[PDB]
Amino acid sequence: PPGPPGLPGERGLRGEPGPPGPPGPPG
Amino acid sequence: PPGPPGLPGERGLRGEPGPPGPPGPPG
Amino acid sequence: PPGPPGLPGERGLRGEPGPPGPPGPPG
Repeated sequence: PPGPPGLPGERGLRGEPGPPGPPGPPG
Repeated sequence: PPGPPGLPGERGLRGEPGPPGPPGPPG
Repeated sequence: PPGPPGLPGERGLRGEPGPPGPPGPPG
């Protein structure tokens, strides 16, 4: 009989941090 | 003789979203 | 006998970039 399938792969790496936030309120 | 070699595993889950970015620049 | 186990699955895709950071300090 055929062999069993391999186990599912490991979960991917976490994504990169997001970009900088928008500028604060004008002076 | 032993049967056909098993299928490769399923691709892993997508990684988690990245962390929120750093605080934005001063106004 | 049963076939040998398939190879482990490929690691999942890297996660998406994180959201934008918090708004910056007031000017």
